[PDB]
Amino acid sequence: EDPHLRNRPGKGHNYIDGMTQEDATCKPVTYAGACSSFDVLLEKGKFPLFQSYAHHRTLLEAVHDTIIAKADPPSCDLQSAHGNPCMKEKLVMKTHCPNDYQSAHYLNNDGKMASVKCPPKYELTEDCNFCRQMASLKKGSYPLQDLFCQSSEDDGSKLKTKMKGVCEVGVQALKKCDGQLSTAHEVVPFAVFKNSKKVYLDKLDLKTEENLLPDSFVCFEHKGELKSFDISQCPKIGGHGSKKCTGDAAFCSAYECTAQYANAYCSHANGSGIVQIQVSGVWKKPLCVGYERVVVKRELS
Amino acid sequence: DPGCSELIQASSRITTCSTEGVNTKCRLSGTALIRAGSVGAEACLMLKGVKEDQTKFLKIKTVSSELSCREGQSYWTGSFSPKCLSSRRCHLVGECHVNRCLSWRDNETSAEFSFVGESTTMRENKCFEQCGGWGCGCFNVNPSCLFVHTYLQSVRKEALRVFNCIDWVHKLTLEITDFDGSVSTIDLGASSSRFTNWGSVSLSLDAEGISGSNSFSFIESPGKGYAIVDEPFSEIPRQGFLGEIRCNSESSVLSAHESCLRAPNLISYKPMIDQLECTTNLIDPFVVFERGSLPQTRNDKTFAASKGNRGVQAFSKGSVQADLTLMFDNFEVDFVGAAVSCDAAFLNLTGCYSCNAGARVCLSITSTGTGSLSAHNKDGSLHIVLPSENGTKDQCQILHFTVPEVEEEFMYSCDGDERPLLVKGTLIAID
Amino acid sequence: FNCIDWVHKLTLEITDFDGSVSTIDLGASSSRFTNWGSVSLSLDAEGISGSNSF
Repeated sequence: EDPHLRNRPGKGHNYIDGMTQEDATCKPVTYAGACSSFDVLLEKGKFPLFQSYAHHRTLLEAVHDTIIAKADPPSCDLQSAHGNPCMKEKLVMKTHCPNDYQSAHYLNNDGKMASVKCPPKYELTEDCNFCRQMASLKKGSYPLQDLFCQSSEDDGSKLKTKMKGVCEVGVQALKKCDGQLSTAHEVVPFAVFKNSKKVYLDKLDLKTEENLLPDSFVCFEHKGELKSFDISQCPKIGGHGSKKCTGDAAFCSAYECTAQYANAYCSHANGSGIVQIQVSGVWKKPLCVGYERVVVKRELS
Repeated sequence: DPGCSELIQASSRITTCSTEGVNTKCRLSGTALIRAGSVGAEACLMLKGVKEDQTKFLKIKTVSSELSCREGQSYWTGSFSPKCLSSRRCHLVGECHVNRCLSWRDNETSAEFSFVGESTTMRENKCFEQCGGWGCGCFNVNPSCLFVHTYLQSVRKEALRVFNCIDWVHKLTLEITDFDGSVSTIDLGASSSRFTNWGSVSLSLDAEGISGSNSFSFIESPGKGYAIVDEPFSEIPRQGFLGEIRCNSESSVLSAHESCLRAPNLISYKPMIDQLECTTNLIDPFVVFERGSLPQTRNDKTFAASKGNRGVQAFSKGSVQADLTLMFDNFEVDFVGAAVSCDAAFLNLTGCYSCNAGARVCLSITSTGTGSLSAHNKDGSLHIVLPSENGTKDQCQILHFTVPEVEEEFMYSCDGDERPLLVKGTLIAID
Repeated sequence: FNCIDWVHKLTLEITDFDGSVSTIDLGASSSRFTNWGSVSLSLDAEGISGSNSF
């Protein structure tokens, strides 16, 4: 109902240091926005979690919204094998690398934002570890993990991964395991708070709290391809001033509808609001819960 | 005043330690068996590590004894009153024929009532024959028809969930106290298991149980009290018995949704040329709900409602005979502090003697660091272990005695040196 | 026709607060529709049994 999952609430910017080709068609992200870093997010059979949480931010959008910090360096190189601060975490992972791509961004352990970059015109490999030679090359990157973004400022840096029964799972090494063990390549849920580390979890208990917030109401420019418009310029309840705006039932019930006086038609977001999680038995508001296929070491002796 | 009631010894086979940076941590991974406490008591568990200063306790507080019933087959029922809608149509006019009113299906909507649309509620379509001619409002001698589109509606404001109890499960609301200091509250019934932060716990040996409960049904009301009906559970809905129109949720009853089941032919129609009266003769569940409401005296048990979670329970007057199975599913524990000195005091000595509950003692421990207080008698037959935190706290556990006038001097030690301590109290003879 | 069950029917009228009088009926545990709520019967009375042979 109401296929308005393409509109990006708030800013909605998908730009990173390196991919300067999609700069003209990347800020902002409207209905007619063309970019390989965002088109693969809405594809079927690849990113199911982003399709479930369509009315939410991404990684780059969270970086531009002063939520997720940037690493140093934020964009590494995979050409020369002289060593770079990025392979230590990339080798332990195992993600697929599609063809015709040069960069691959993911979430690091320090809670910042690290990514790689392939020099033109050399593309990446099937695993994304190294870079090989070169159809047409894309102008963006590819999200290696299946995470999202949201507006949250909850504190939670003095924490630690509390997963009993396993040894060295993910990146955090709790204790050594030299005796009997069994490792594989499974997925482990994790959540990064404000200025914290990648704290892994066992089970996922998400809960979206629907509330009348400006970040849960999309809107486009009304005229006689649709263009996005800022929804924060609409009036409140019982008011008819400033920038006029109209909607359907939810937007008309929350705010006002001036009909002909409005210059932009608003709508309701198909499932949006505040998303919670159950970490350490305490209700906390994370930033972007994602999945990844890393090395999971269990305990047997 | 109420304190611990069971104190056993922990084996060192399922307990190991490891020193990593002047801070030796413990690692518990094994199965333990502890006796369940009485109503309003605790159940500590003294633990010793690889050193001489680590002392962790595992207290299990028992709230009371509950006798809940296990559910299996349930349904949502309620009162309903249909609304009859009539529309007489003459013969040879549209669909007014002699073969369309007799062989009329109960799921097809006629053209006279097709303006409403495909509704998602309980409804039926009946075709009744009516006389024609100029005496009833027609211009032909052929018999006319009467299209009836009666749909079920809800006239009440709440709903009732009629269920049954195939077996009474003796549950015990326990307040598990973790080793670090966290407090968790769970419940163990018959043989159910609950997951915690230090592992899992489940009920072992049971005794209190009631057999033969399929001949009694219960009624749950969201927000109101409970009830009981002296009849077996209704499986197949039929006429002449409580349970004609049923549903599956509260929305299917408050809105009379078509997702619920009902008995065939329940709306009694009274055709009167042009008038219509479609009523039902279903049993009102509120009459039995207000007739047999709790409290109710059945056999030798007092049936009452719950106080924590939702569900029907029961009150018993017998003894409490149960066993608790403690399981450690690889839990990590550490003890940064050590053993320091501290002063103790006396509070109150209650309980009984020569019984299962024993005698509960009250001691006021006032220390400045985090450790554990160790106390013992003279002959070396009774040991007392209690934690010591920064401040004045009140602790205590069970103390076995064979005299109603307990008067024996104890010797407590917070770190090494002993100190005198005299306790007293009057007990009562109980089993 | 025949009779399979004897329903305790009571012809009861309802005098509203304004002055309007509506005459209805109640059988066994049936309900009706008025201009102010719903009337119903909670308990029947007597009950003739055995009428399939008439």
